[PDB]
Amino acid sequence: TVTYTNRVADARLGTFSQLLLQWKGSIYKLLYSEFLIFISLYFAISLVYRLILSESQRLMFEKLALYCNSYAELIPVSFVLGFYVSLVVSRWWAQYESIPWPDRIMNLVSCNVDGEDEYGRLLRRTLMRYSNLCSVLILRSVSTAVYKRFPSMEHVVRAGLMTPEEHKKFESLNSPHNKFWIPCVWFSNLAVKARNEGRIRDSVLLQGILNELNTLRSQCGRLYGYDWISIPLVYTQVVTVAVYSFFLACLIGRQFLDPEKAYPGHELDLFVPVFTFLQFFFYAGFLKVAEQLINPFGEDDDDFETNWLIDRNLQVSLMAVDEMHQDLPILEKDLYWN
Amino acid sequence: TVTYTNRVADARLGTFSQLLLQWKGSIYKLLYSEFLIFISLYFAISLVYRLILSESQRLMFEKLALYCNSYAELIPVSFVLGFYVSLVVSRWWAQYESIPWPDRIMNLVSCNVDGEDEYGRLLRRTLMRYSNLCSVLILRSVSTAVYKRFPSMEHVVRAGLMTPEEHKKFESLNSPHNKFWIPCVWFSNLAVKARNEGRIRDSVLLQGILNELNTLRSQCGRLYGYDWISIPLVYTQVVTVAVYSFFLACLIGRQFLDPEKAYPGHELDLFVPVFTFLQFFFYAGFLKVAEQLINPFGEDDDDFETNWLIDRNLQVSLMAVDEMHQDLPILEKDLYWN
Amino acid sequence: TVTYTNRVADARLGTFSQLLLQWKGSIYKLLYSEFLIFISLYFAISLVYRLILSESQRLMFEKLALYCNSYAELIPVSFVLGFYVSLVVSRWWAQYESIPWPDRIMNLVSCNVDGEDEYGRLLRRTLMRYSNLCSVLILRSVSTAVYKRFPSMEHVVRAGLMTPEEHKKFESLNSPHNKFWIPCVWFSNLAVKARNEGRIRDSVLLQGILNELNTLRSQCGRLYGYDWISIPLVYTQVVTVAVYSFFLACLIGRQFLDPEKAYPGHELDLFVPVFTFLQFFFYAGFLKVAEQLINPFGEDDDDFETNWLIDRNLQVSLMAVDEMHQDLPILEKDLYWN
Amino acid sequence: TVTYTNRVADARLGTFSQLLLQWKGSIYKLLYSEFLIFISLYFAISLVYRLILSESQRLMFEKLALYCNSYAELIPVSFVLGFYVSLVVSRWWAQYESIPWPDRIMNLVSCNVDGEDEYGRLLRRTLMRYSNLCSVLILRSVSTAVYKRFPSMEHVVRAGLMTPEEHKKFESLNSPHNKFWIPCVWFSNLAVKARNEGRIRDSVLLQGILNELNTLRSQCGRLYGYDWISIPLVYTQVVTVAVYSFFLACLIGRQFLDPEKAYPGHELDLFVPVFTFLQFFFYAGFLKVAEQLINPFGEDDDDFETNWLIDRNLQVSLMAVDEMHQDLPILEKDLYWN
Amino acid sequence: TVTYTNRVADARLGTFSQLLLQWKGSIYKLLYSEFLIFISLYFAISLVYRLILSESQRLMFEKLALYCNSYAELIPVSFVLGFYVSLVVSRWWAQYESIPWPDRIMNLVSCNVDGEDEYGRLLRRTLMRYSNLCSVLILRSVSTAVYKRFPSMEHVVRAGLMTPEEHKKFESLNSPHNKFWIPCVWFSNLAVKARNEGRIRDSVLLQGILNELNTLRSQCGRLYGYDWISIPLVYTQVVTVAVYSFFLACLIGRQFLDPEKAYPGHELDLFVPVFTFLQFFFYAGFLKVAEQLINPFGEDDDDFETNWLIDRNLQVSLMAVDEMHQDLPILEKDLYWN
Ligand SMILES: [Ca+2]
Ligand SMILES: [Ca+2]
Ligand SMILES: [Ca+2]
Ligand SMILES: [Ca+2]
Ligand SMILES: [Ca+2]
Repeated sequence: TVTYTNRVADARLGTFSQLLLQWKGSIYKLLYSEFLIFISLYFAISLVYRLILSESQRLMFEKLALYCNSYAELIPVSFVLGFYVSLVVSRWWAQYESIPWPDRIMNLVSCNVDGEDEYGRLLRRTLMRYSNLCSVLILRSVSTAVYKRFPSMEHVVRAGLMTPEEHKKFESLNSPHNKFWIPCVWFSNLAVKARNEGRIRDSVLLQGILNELNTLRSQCGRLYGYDWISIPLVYTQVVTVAVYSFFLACLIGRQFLDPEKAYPGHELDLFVPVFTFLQFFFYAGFLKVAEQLINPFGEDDDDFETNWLIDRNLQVSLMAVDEMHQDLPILEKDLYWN
Repeated sequence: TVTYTNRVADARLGTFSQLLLQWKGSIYKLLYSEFLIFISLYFAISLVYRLILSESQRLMFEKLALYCNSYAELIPVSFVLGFYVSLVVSRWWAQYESIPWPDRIMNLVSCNVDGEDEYGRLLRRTLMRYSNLCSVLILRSVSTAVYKRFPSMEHVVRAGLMTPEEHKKFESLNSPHNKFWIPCVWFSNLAVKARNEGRIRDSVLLQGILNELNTLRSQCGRLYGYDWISIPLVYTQVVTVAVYSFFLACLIGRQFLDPEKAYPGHELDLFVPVFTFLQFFFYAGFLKVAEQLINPFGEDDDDFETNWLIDRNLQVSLMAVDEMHQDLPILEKDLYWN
Repeated sequence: TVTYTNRVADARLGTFSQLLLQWKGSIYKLLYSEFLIFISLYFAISLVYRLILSESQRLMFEKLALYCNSYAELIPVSFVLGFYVSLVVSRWWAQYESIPWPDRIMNLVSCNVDGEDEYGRLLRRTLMRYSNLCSVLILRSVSTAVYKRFPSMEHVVRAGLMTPEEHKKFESLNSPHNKFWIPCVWFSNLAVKARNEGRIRDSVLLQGILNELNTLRSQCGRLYGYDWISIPLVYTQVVTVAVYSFFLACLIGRQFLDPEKAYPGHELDLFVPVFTFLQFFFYAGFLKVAEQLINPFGEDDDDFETNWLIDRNLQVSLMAVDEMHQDLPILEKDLYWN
Repeated sequence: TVTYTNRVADARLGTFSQLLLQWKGSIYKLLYSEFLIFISLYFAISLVYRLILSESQRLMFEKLALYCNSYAELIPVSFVLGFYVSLVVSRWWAQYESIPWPDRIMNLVSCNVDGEDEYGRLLRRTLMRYSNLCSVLILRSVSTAVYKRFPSMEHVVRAGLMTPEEHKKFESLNSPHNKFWIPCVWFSNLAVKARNEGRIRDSVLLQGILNELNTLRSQCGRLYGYDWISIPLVYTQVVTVAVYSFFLACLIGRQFLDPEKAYPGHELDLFVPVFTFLQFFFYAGFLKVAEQLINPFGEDDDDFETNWLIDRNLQVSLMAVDEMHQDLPILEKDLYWN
Repeated sequence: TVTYTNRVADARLGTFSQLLLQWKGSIYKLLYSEFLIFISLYFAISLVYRLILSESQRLMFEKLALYCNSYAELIPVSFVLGFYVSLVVSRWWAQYESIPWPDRIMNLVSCNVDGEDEYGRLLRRTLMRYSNLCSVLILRSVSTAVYKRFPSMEHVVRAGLMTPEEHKKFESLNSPHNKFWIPCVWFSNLAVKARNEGRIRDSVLLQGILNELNTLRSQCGRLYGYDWISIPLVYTQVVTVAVYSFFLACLIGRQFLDPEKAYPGHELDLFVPVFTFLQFFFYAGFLKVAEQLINPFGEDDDDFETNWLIDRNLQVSLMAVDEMHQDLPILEKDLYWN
């Protein structure tokens, strides 16, 4: 993502005017190919009308340019595109909230799984590695940025997310479906094995760990839902005809006609339609935003930084359950005491 | 469903343009019958006006075509259809989230119901088979795709979802209503029977299993609500008059009139109304999407794959509580240790 | 309600066209009285203009018909009605979800309240009868269909929902307010009395029963909120002026004027305004839907079937805690065993 | 509030027509002062134009009346007011749901805090009086109807909500902020003192009481949020200019001009603009609803009855924990037994 | 924020009219710089047209002023700005609800962590200081008003939020990411250390404290999400072109043209466009509100008072766990006893 929240904290004059000079994650990078096609297709039809057509054939073009100008308003562009951008944005923030974070499990494994010896130290690191693995295996199913980092399961073993003894157990489990649910079952069987050896004290503390596992399992199930149940293809096909047929009609209808013929409306020749090129900037602008946010786990400039977030969650989890288990600072009287 | 999320991860040029060449789950398959009726009804009236009507009778058609062109805008098509598509889409994603998943019960039965012998192995499989049966019995009430797979309760016994001793107990329970709540009561009575025999250790662990049963019972109750409390029939009848009466008026009003009579607006004859056939493509396009998504448990190309999801949930549940009970991989020091 | 979900599972041709031939719960039953008043008021003014007014007085009517046609568009009908139908529909589904269901309490009372003797059998039936009574007493406050079934509290005793010893205790409790909260306090005092006699085993199992009581108490509190805090009367009065003053102006403005006077727009006489009668069908159509759904607990054809649902909840509750307490089917090896 | 839900249960003919004859809580009471100013300002300008201006000065008024009629449509009244009424209504129902109800705490204190002697009777009444006091102290901060009933804290002691020994402890606690959180801390310290004396049996039953305290603490925190974080003043100032500048332009632009001058549009003189006075009825109608619902805790006719609800919650709470502690009706076989 | 909720409790006449005379947090302070640029750019073009252009060059300006007046309506200002203000407002209230409050942890630490001696007094103050520190460290990442108060971590030690022994432990923990999660791990390790020393009685009471820690950890994670995942920059760049290009066209198109040339529409010269300056007041008015609310943690007049709220939460937390631990008022019979 491109974060600019620190720049728009106040509102003085050029609050948004300094943001339209930025290239990365901008409207100017998204529309740059579709704009130059629309400019070149416009100026081709303009130069053919002004140089190539004969006098008996220019008048045939003038009748089509007035027909296509009057009846292109029958294409309900704002109705069709306005409904579609509401679907993409409603699903956009709902998929950020479905990204699992280890920090609620991390608080409970760091304190309730006892032991400063090398076995309880191994037992807390394996729990938080199973919680991170249950999240990597769903992100490499829903994100093309995570999948290009981990193309095969051998790449997951090389990153330290999975030991080689766990890869043999992960392949011997024969299932034709997606196996992202495997480490979330290894977690709950290891947390019960930890209790039966005396590492977790009570069953109220065990069930509190198992409740945060199922919360993270529900987070992974939502990411599986938004990847599998797409926006309906019948909606995507309607909105790409509504935008493209509207500006296909604007290549004919928005031509500057001959002022000597004195048509109503076409009384001035300027050679560049500024208000048509602006109207392409907004109608095809919102279509290109919807193309970007329909899958926010790709490799756009403003998609979600999921390769970053895997690196954060692995380092923070194994820091809080290993280096921060009973390492507390000394209890001290603060500034306000009596 | 037709999933295309992997194809629209980035936004380069033809992000949505490559999706309008696909036939399965498309707008071209839905509108194919209504479009050819509207084309043929249009060209019939056009050829009757141009070949059959006399000169004193064409002028009567010209007056009706101008009346029906001016006052067909009194039909509030975008207001009526825009409200209706908001209802169908708001209920659409809310019914996907009501589909029950076994995976939260599956995590707790796989670890808390003890025993590696043949009785505790039988006890965990029967719990997860009652959770899957409490979901099949509501899906064959709300889905016509599941009902055509399981037309009678004898088909459920042949699929292994119900033993023949449970079908006798399911028929002896005399109730005139829907019996989808029966296996969710058998679950809670078997989980308490499991605790009283020592298989479940504490009552905190029993109540954690019973809380995930009632969460899955609330999921089945939402699917019962959306099937029984439909979108009101008075809304469905208004929107199918608003779309059909609008394009019934466009069979007369959008005719190409005689250019020799020099009417305002009808100065060009093209024999094919491109902007009327496009306007049918969007207004009757959104009506056909709403016809598809009003019951997303049918047999459309973009309805929910519920026969697939029953086969997934049965195989994954009986895998995690039978083959994955205490089968953990060996605890190993990972890549980051010291 | 009128359920048609089984008929619109697929979308072939006449998916919604077969639904506009149905009378029960239709737009044709709601608008039948307001339409015939609007037709008869229109044709009265039309026949008075064509037969009764003199030539010097018809020209006074022609000036008012052109004034009322041009400036009736100042009435913001779609803005006022479009906001109001959003309020009625947003509250409509939120009141279905507030209807309490016994099935989460029913799962926990059927398993955790022990005893096969006649006292534990009496103790489970009294708990589930207090949960159903705490729901009947709020439905007969919010529904006129339940109130006409149970006009007095003596009718509740005759239906078996309340024993005569409980009616004496229900009247001796002196409170000037609504007493729907009485059986939800009798539930929690009987569940603690059940634990202190050894019928409920632990306090974790007691608190799980008491948590589902307070969830059902929160359901009854939402039904009390939507009945008491109505849609504001100032909104209901504005929308019934916006629809009725608009079509009061259409009785004058949509008259067919004299074609011999050659007014702009009134060049054709057809004696029946098809696009005005259609415009009454949608603007007064959505007003009549909002009149139906503003209280979905009445006796309309598409209001909620609450007398049915009380009969379901009483039979299902006393079936699962009496006939299904420890009556489990025999544990059997299923089809997939080895 | 003005409740009319019992009157609109069905939809026959005059479902909403009988509601426009009611004065209390109506649009006719809200707009009565702004309407008579707008009528009198209109008829003053009309009588000055028809009686006072000279013939060379009436023509200057005719040019301004045509300028102000054409360009008053540049004021986006429906866009500005339609966004603002969505904010007021979205916050309106969310503040009713934030009003705390004692009935979930009331169910648990009435059963789990043991003792029929005068000390356990005193202990249950003090808990439910602290829960009601933690709600009165936030309602007299957010409601002007509760504050005029309890202007000082001495008025709270006179109503029985606070004993005089608790007022000394409430003043000795020195805090410069709002002290609505004080009785919610006294509750949790008294519930633990009740457990340490043996009145509450287990810690699972103690934590269930403390969880419903924090739910009621979260309800009071939401009422503190909506009172402190208002709708932004920049929104309130824009919408009161958009409505008032629009009808300031309608005092000039909607005048009936001279028919002898034959302006386009002003061909009929009627002396009363019915469609301008109706347009004031809806645009300034929705502004006056938003003025009423922006603080629903005031003293309007359709604000929330919070003085009523305090009197209900105090009587119902002290009834269920004192007169209904172990007072159960006799267990009896119901109508359906064998 | 600017609170005016106490002033709009009722709705009499000048309910909103008395609020448009206020300067702080007003539309007049936000638009004051952009308005004077738009006025001065308008009157410069007006005085150049009336004094500097020649007669053959004024007619060239008249043709551009009619072109830019007719086709500036192609810029979809209400569609582009209306979608953007819905995003800013939807995120606005969702970030107020993400601000963490200590009061649910404060209720449970004040009662369940035993001890009146100087060690249990030190133990409760350190828990509530870790909960407040876990909130300050995320607010100084998301707010520029908190960051200017605490620029470095040495400023946090000087305010009493962190003892100097905790700053050494906070720096020795080597992490390249944001460290707001550190005190929320110190909390859970100190609450378990408190239980193992006998200060917290049971594990049900420990897990209740740890559940409110993870609720406050989820609040801090939402504030991290809204700061990091901004509104997409491609949306911010489109709306600042849609507003600025529209009123760049209104500097030419809304000029008062020559009345002697008798153009359609430009028949009156008034030298001040009142309805253009009003149209700038609303379209650029809503843009400046969106500039203010896109980061509500800055230093605007109507941003969130977060430096105030830190001072409240620190004083209230250390008051309820130190001065209010077992300091209860005397149990007294209230006004309603027999
Ligand atoms: Ca993307
Ligand atoms: Ca379907
Ligand atoms: Ca009704
Ligand atoms: Ca008010
Ligand atoms: Ca700001």
